[PDB]
Amino acid sequence: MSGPERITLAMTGASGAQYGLRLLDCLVQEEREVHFLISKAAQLVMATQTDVALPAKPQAMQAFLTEYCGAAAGQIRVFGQNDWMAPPASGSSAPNAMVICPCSTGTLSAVATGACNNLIERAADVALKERRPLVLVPREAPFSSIHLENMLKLSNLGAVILPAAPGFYHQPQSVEDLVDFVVARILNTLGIPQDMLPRWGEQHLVS
Amino acid sequence: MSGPERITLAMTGASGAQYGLRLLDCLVQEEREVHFLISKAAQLVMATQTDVALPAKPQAMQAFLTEYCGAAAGQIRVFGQNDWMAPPASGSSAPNAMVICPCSTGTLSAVATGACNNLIERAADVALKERRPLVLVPREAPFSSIHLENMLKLSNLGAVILPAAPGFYHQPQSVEDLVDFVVARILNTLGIPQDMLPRWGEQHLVS
Amino acid sequence: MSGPERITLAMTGASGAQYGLRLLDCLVQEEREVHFLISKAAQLVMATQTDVALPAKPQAMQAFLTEYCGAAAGQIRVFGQNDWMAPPASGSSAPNAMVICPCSTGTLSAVATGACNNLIERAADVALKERRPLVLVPREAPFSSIHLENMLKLSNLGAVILPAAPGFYHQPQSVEDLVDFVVARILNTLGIPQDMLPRWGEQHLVS
Amino acid sequence: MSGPERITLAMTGASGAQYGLRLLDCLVQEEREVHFLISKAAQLVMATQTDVALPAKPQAMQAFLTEYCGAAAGQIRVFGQNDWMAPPASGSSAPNAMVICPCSTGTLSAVATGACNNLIERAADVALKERRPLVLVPREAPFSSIHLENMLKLSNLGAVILPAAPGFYHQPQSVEDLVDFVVARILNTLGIPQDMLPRWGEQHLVS
Amino acid sequence: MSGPERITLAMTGASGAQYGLRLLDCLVQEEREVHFLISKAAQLVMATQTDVALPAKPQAMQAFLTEYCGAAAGQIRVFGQNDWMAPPASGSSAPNAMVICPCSTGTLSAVATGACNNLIERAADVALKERRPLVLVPREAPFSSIHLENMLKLSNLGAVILPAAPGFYHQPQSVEDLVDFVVARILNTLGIPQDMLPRWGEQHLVS
Amino acid sequence: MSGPERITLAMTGASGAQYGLRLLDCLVQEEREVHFLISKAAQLVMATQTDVALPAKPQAMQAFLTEYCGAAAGQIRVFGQNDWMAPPASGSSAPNAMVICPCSTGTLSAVATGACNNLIERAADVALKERRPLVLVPREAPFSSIHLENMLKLSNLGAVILPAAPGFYHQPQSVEDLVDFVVARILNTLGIPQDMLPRWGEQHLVS
Amino acid sequence: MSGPERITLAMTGASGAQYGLRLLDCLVQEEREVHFLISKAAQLVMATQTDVALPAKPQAMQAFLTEYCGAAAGQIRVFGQNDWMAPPASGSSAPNAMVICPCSTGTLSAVATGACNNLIERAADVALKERRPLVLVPREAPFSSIHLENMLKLSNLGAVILPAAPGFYHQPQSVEDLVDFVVARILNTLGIPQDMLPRWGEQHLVS
Amino acid sequence: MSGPERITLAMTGASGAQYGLRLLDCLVQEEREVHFLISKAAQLVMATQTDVALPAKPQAMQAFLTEYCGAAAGQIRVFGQNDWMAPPASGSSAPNAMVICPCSTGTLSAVATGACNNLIERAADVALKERRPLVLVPREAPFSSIHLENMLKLSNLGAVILPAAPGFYHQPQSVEDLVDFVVARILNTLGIPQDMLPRWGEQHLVS
Ligand SMILES: CC(C)=CCN1c2cc(C)c(C)cc2N(C[C@H](O)[C@H](O)[C@H](O)COP(=O)(O)O)c2[nH]c(=O)[nH]c(=O)c21
Ligand SMILES: CC(C)=CCN1c2cc(C)c(C)cc2N(C[C@H](O)[C@H](O)[C@H](O)COP(=O)(O)O)c2[nH]c(=O)[nH]c(=O)c21
Ligand SMILES: CC(C)=CCN1c2cc(C)c(C)cc2N(C[C@H](O)[C@H](O)[C@H](O)COP(=O)(O)O)c2[nH]c(=O)[nH]c(=O)c21
Ligand SMILES: CC(C)=CCN1c2cc(C)c(C)cc2N(C[C@H](O)[C@H](O)[C@H](O)COP(=O)(O)O)c2[nH]c(=O)[nH]c(=O)c21
Ligand SMILES: CC(C)=CCN1c2cc(C)c(C)cc2N(C[C@H](O)[C@H](O)[C@H](O)COP(=O)(O)O)c2[nH]c(=O)[nH]c(=O)c21
Ligand SMILES: CC(C)=CCN1c2cc(C)c(C)cc2N(C[C@H](O)[C@H](O)[C@H](O)COP(=O)(O)O)c2[nH]c(=O)[nH]c(=O)c21
Ligand SMILES: CC(C)=CCN1c2cc(C)c(C)cc2N(C[C@H](O)[C@H](O)[C@H](O)COP(=O)(O)O)c2[nH]c(=O)[nH]c(=O)c21
Ligand SMILES: CC(C)=CCN1c2cc(C)c(C)cc2N(C[C@H](O)[C@H](O)[C@H](O)COP(=O)(O)O)c2[nH]c(=O)[nH]c(=O)c21
Ligand SMILES: [K+]
Ligand SMILES: [K+]
Ligand SMILES: [K+]
Ligand SMILES: [K+]
Ligand SMILES: [K+]
Ligand SMILES: [K+]
Ligand SMILES: [K+]
Ligand SMILES: [K+]
Repeated sequence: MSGPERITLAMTGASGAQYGLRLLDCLVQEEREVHFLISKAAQLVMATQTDVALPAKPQAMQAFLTEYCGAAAGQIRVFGQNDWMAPPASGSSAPNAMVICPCSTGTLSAVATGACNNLIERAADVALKERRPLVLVPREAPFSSIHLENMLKLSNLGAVILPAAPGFYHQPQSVEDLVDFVVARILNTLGIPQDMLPRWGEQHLVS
Repeated sequence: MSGPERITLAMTGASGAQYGLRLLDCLVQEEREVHFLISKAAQLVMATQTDVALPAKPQAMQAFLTEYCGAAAGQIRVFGQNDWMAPPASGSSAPNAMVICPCSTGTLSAVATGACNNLIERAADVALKERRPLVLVPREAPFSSIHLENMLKLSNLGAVILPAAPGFYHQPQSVEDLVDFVVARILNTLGIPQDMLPRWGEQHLVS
Repeated sequence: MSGPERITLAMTGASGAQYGLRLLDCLVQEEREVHFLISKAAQLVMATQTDVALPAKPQAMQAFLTEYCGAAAGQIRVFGQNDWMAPPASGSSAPNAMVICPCSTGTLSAVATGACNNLIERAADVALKERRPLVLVPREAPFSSIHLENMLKLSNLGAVILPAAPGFYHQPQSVEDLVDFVVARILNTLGIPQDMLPRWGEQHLVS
Repeated sequence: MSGPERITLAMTGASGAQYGLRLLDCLVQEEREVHFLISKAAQLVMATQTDVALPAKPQAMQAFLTEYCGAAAGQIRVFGQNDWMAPPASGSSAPNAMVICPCSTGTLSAVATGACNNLIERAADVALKERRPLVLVPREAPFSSIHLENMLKLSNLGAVILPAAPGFYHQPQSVEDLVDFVVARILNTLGIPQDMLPRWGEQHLVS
Repeated sequence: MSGPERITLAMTGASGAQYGLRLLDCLVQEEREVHFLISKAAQLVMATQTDVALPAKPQAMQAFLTEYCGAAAGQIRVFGQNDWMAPPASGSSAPNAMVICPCSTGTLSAVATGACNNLIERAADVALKERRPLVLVPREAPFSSIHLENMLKLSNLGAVILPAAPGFYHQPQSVEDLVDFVVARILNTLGIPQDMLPRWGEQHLVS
Repeated sequence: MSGPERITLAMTGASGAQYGLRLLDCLVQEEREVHFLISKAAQLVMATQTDVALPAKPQAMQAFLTEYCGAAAGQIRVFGQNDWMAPPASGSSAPNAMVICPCSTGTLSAVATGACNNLIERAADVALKERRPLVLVPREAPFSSIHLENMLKLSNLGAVILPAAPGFYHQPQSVEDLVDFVVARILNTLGIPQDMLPRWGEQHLVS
Repeated sequence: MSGPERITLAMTGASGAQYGLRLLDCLVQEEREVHFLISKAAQLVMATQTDVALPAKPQAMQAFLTEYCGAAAGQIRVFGQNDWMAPPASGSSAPNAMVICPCSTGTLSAVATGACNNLIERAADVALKERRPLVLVPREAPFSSIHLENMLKLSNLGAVILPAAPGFYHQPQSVEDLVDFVVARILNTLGIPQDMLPRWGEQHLVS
Repeated sequence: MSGPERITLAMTGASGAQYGLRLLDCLVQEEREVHFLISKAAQLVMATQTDVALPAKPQAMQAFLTEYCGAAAGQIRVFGQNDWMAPPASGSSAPNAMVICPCSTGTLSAVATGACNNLIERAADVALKERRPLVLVPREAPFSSIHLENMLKLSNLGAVILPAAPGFYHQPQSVEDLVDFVVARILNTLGIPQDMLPRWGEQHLVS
């Protein structure tokens, strides 16, 4: 299989829960193991901007998402915000790629500064120290210079800053086509197969 | 009237022509005067990703857009890429706000470095030196550190970096609702009235 | 009216609650709408260093302050520390000026880094990204280089760093005259009329 | 009226007294109130490079300039170099815009470093801390890296660096036409009406 | 005795002469030797904002202050602004701590840049090169980025930036209680005993 | 002969063609060899702001300028914008000094960044790498921080930033006297004799 | 003749007047023209640390030094601290090399920041902008980081920082031999012949 | 006793061996314990520029210096350049102050970069990490920007950069008086009593 076997998928409190849920579903379809984390503010976002009724507590959540995505048993793990027992808290864990989708400006700040307030922030601190893939998907506008400085510091280290800024080059017709464009770019960054967005110019031999 | 009387609207070669066209229409409806500029690459984008058949030459373009938006006569000016006779080339021009929507990574580079290759880039060079409003709407993903450094330099000067990264908090149902979200944010940045996106929490008195 | 119609007034845990309360009263007298936020540590400060018995919960607080200042109904809103439903959480809100008076070194840190831990910090993150007025009133001594770096970053962006450092040039006779000096400077920064501190030299024509 | 009601006009010891005198006259014609300051070295410049015999002491100066410009009584104030009683010494003064025209390299240095040696330098220190308009008009060549660093620091804060570098695009025929070009640019920066330099391209609708 | 035997106390032209005079009195009561310097602008401040009629010339000043504080003979020295014969001009002097209370923004600038215009500025230049204690007590608001950069540079070297920003945690009832709070903090920084401000929490054993 | 035997004189699209033409004439009178380059935008400037009808193509241009200045045969070479065969394209060329007079903000940008878009920009890239004299004569106002950063980078390398900012100390009576002042400063920078501007103070022995 | 024909020699208030006087004598013996400037504090140094009774006023000074060095008539000019009529005030002056020997930390500060307080500081500002030789001879110990930063900025521009730090490699036997070592190094920096310090290793062919 | 009980005195290959030998003698007279290190190049300097015939090997050296200074038995230790067994190699050693007198530009480089090539360089690396006093006495002229950057980095950390730049304010009559001035400044930096240089102004009470 190309790309990582295990992804840590963290959802934080930016207005684009759609992207995290779509990504989780694609990752499940590509038979990857997902370690799923969600912040308190992301729960509010999902409750108010989606028609997904996500249970509050990690075990009920894990059962709900497993059902929602058609996952295999144990394919989606769910860890709470202070569960230091969980793999992402230590670099001695098995190698994961980590994606924060969507990434609030507060989580972006914490990763840039090393705050490690909760398991999402510590998981990203660990990704960085271990040189493991770390992809952040901010959704904010405008971006202030505070935001941009935090993104630049992290980009210069090797994190991938992938804004929820979908393109219009594959004839999008729906909200879902725009969500899929961003998800397709994430999966391309991770090295995981996807067929939602064609390979640009793959047919073009000359001119 | 609140906000600027004249907007310089430049469209460059990023994959989000939809946003520039929607903005142009809203600006026309709010009875503003638009000085409209478009790059060669933006013409290709519009030809391949929209169903707008925009004429090539400035006078035919001006007539086409005037018809497309229901504008008044002389309300939309069109200037070509080397028309140094046009108002945006000099700071002795009447005060405009400038928006580059969408803003390619190449145009973002040129504005950050002061390249002044064409009238769009010189117009933004002039906005900056005159302390006039300058809003850039990039659409790219990932953003590299090259992109982020150019955005940060310009943000620190006072330009507004407003990524085409629409939010999901007003129940979007279509591609057009996502385009309108970004346009609404642009108009809010400019200080121009809009009714596509409500004022968050305007009704909420306590809790 | 000169100056802003709505002020977001945040009180945080520095030893100068007197200044926030006096400002709130002046803003009420100038018929402005105040969106009032207070941190947990600021509640402790007010309980221990003032003779104001402020209720804990936002609705009781709102009623208490309305009475304390002689405000009109709905003139003072109160929002809790995780009330993301409130206007200051989103840049799509109506335009406010924001003042953090007093501004603890922890809140100053969070604004400088973009931490967005609570509604005060996110409100200031939003002020910055929207280019809306942001005034911070620190009260600490010494200022360490950590403090000074955070103040400088924010000043360079455009925030106003206004230390609770009153002057002695208008013959102060009481603690209240010193509190009013600082409040008068805040209101001058905001562009709001005040008659506590004369205009220096307004009578002086020559020498 | 558009633009500021009161301008602090400081003249310092660069070789372009012509520009300060012309500006003072235009400001008087536009019915603004001018708080006029001049350095010791600027007095030497004016005595040696102009045919204006300016009296030395502030009251005689004030009478002379009032006559020279046809000003109204009290329209031009004159303050000496250590007159800390004067409005520009304190940010509690009424809001002025400040222009240093011409701005010597020594005054540029002092403003950049915060030296506050005299009332001109303190007035600019106050403009900066209050976020009031500050325009510097250097006249030097070459500009060394010392000069350029001081200009850049101040530009990045928000001061306007407007070199006495007139353009040739409005058919200048005399020394006075070149002086007026620079003055027209200053007044445009301040937002004050002027009819010496047309609005570039105002007639041009297309091409 | 704890703390330094000799303090160089410089008063400069910020609006807080009260703090310098109170400090001088406390230092006298703690039987320290004070080398007292005052700027021209500080003399104006003291004449206009206090009821202390300080003589102009150093010997008459020295006699006046000796009387004002109840000092012993030779306990207070006074040196003029160009008295390079005085101890603070050379690092070969006996070890002093230096406090600039209050510290104008101009003196802060000069110390940060090394200007050495007068004996106060050279005395602080010498403190720094000798690694002797240097405490600056600014009183200004807002602080601009010029001010903040100068404070940060000096803080990073090891100077103590102690703003005249008194706290409200010891139940202040008068102007004098606020002045004493700042003075108490200065003396704590210097390591000199004081009983105006208790040791916070000294009684608190647990919770 | 003092100063360089060959000057590369590049004219770019800033509003001060007068200075480049006057310099070219003085260089011809001092029997130097000039390698003359002009940009497309500079041709527009010269056509609209002067009464010089300069032919478009390099050979006709060369004949025209030779006649205009009274030059000797082969004394003025003209090279087109993509003529990489010309000496300034390679550092293996004979040693020239280079002057860009006037220097647009776009050419200033390109030299600062190393863009090498055309022969002028590559010629300056080569001057820098070879440590050959490079003088830039910008004419713009205001100078933005973009402009100032590009000027500072180049000044710090060793380029001379000489703004078209003439002085008034030699009693100028006409537009030509102001043009000559700037040209005289250029020639002084190059080390080439000139008698338009006296040596300041050459007669003054004491006081 | 090798090296410059005219030297501007400025003496400022550091404890090494011996070096400036010795240099002045050597420059006179090498038949150079010296434009001699001295600060107020340097006069105090020379009065207290040497047996040279230097007259106060420029004309009497000029006569005294001419006699002291055996100079030719007009070979030494003397200019006062505000004599802007003198050649060093303008870059349009004839080309000089400038040496500040000794260079106080205050003069070093002023040159680094561009303060231009007096003719010495402006003369060095002009040397820098004209790319003329500028040699500073500090005498201080320790050097603080303020001193070192100012020296580094100026060194990076191209000034020569030549500390009064004589070496012991030519068998010094007296105070004068140490003074001559430093003077010999200055003259070597300037390119002026000297026979006080041999050329190291000039005889050594191998090993 | 005031000041440190043990000094690590390192001599490196700059031309001022006189200062290290004089310091060693003064330290011996003040009954301190000296851990003495010398580089290979410093041995050459001492052999060629002094009349001290220092033995090559550490034990013979130790006996020679003990005799030369009249030291007590065990008062001077000598350690070779690779003697990692010696106290200065480890921060677990007893607390020393370290002086590198004279400090070559190569040793200054190594300390600034952390090279730790030999025991002198490691000893200074250890002083820094332990926050123990570190004084460097360079003797070079000019100082290049390489030298100045290394000095500034180390000064900013807390090392004392004390150039062998003696002053002339105590009437020096011989080479030895200049050597003693520098040594006196070193001892003052260390806090060790000395009577070679009086306390400046200690007698001066007023003026
Ligand atoms: C407010 C409105 C209507 C839009 C903003 N949107 C958002 C929606 C909702 C419905 C909530 C609730 C919160 C936001 N925020 C703010 C954000 O969650 C917080 O700053 C928060 O402290 C983040 O903590 P975490 O990093 O998730 O631990 C937030 N943050 C952000 O970076 N991007 C967003 O789109 C939005
Ligand atoms: C390629 C494809 C399929 C997607 C990228 N998209 C884009 C679409 C199309 C259909 C074209 C043609 C070009 C782009 N580009 C590249 C871009 O236009 C260029 O770098 C170009 O030189 C820009 O010049 P201007 O600044 O407009 O003068 C570009 N640039 C960018 O910043 N964002 C984009 O979305 C896209
Ligand atoms: C301790 C004493 C006696 C004085 C300090 N004073 C203060 C008084 C009291 C009585 C309390 C309780 C707390 C402080 N603090 C510390 C401060 O509140 C905290 O660091 C805190 O986490 C701030 O969080 P917020 O930003 O308000 O969310 C604090 N912070 C600060 O910046 N300035 C202060 O004056 C004081
Ligand atoms: C010398 C000659 C012939 C030309 C330079 N010109 C000038 C002319 C005259 C005729 C005088 C007298 C002085 C100058 N200066 C220098 C300048 O005034 C000073 O450095 C001075 O200390 C400035 O203090 P201020 O900032 O005014 O308080 C100066 N400074 C500057 O920045 N630009 C100039 O054009 C000139
Ligand atoms: C103006 C008014 C009403 C308030 C400002 N206040 C002040 C009061 C008075 C009554 C005087 C006269 C001067 C000030 N200043 C300005 C200041 O003294 C100067 O910039 C000055 O050149 C300082 O030089 P020194 O550093 O003392 O040598 C000054 N500077 C500053 O840093 N803080 C202040 O509070 C005030
Ligand atoms: C617009 C008007 C009325 C005034 C500005 N003036 C100017 C006049 C004219 C009449 C033209 C046509 C162009 C300018 N420009 C802009 C400039 O030429 C361009 O940015 C351009 O791309 C430069 O490319 P080059 O570096 O020459 O290759 C330009 N650029 C600049 O740096 N300074 C100027 O004075 C002016
Ligand atoms: C104090 C004593 C005993 C030694 C210090 N020495 C010196 C001696 C004398 C006998 C005087 C009087 C002054 C000094 N100074 C200080 C210095 O002159 C000043 O800071 C001053 O303002 C300099 O202004 P200028 O740059 O000359 O315009 C000064 N400055 C400096 O950089 N190096 C020195 O050696 C000394
Ligand atoms: C050459 C001559 C005649 C004068 C220079 N003087 C010196 C004298 C002698 C007589 C010798 C032999 C060497 C120097 N040096 C160079 C220096 O010792 C070296 O760069 C060397 O590698 C230093 O290594 P260490 O740091 O001691 O381990 C050196 N280095 C330096 O920083 N200052 C000096 O004064 C001198
Ligand atoms: K959480
Ligand atoms: K184009
Ligand atoms: K809280
Ligand atoms: K003055
Ligand atoms: K003074
Ligand atoms: K071209
Ligand atoms: K002087
Ligand atoms: K060695």
